[PDB]
Amino acid sequence: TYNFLKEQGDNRIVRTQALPATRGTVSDRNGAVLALSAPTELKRHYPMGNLFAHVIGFTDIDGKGQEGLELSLEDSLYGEDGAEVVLRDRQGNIVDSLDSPRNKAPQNGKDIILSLDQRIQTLAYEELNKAVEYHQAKAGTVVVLDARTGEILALANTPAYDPNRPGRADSEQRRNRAVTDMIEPGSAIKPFVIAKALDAGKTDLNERLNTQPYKIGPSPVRDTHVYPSLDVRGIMQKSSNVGTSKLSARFGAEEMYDFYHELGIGVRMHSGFPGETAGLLRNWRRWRPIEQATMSFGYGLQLSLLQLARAYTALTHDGVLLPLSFEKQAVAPQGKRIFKESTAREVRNLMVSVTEPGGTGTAGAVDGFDVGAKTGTTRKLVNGRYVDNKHVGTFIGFAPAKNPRVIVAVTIDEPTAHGYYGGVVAGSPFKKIMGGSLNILGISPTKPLT
Repeated sequence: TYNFLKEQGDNRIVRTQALPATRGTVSDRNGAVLALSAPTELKRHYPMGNLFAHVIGFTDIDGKGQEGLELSLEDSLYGEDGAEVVLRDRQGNIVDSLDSPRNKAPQNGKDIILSLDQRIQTLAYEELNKAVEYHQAKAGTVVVLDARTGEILALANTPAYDPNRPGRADSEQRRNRAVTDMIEPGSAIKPFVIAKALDAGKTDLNERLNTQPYKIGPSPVRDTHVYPSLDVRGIMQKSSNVGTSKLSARFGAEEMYDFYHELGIGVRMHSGFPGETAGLLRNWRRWRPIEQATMSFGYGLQLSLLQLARAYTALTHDGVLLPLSFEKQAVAPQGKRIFKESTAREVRNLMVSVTEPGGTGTAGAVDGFDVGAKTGTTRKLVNGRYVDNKHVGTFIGFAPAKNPRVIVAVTIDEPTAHGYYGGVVAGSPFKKIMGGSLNILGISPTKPLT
């Protein structure tokens, strides 16, 4: 009759039964579901497969975050499991619900709206893969940012994996390269050096400097071609190592160090993503003049592609460096003033000349727009030393150049076929991703289509 009152037997077993919380859902900025849980316990589903593989990561068999945003957001995503005490029989039938202070309802996890746009993510995914496959590269990465808010609109690496089946996935497939890997920025750092020299009035628009190759003691500093003299525009346009290192040489070692530091080089971003690289910025007290010089053209210091993309917000957001967001923002976060509005505006105008006839990155030109960009290729560093065959090409820029809306950054790792230069290998995916992104965002061309 009253089973609850009786001694336990083989046919009446007191059981504490889990009432599992529903894990938070992850969405794109427009409402599209990217991660959700379904009963089986609960099971995690990524409807879009490998598209947001690195950003979102995965959970373990117990519904705990293991990698990506699943790991770093674990606290608000999980919720709180509930429980109830029941009397069951040997088949598992609930015979009685038992009075207990242990009976608790579950609290579902909190839902997250990412700042990322699946339209832009798709476009970045497809073009990245096309470039990697064509150039027979080992790997690649793309970051797309909102140039005014610092919101991440897209972030993909290849090779990737299906987060619905993370068990077969390699270490190399699982690595979120945009956030975990530091690279030499090479030519990509140059606009910052030029911007600094302009900002502090160490140079101006119409100074012509001697850009002949020279020596810092024994070690030579040269360009690809001899340019007797160039103005600041020429230095930008031709990506002159000589002009850049000379401009940098007008500041002390400490002052250049503080600057690279304020740009985010050599510390963790604290973006909220797990496994962030700290990068590399050697203590200024150890710099010789040659080292200051090679740093000025992007050797001897390192940062992730995500850090590089972020530094570009100082150029696009009128001299104010923005923190990045993976979460949808109502409004631009407060940033840190790096250059005057006046300087950034001038420097954006200068960078347009790298993508026009005469510049070093004409392949990143987008029909109907002025694009400011830099591009280059460095030899790959494998444990503080160089390999033989192996290069890393990068292309980064923004549009519309006068009033920027989008930053796109692409890196291609170990291209093997059909070129080595960043301007070609990372330039076409840049071009397609940029143009597609401007179109998705409803941004009007500023000049007629050729």
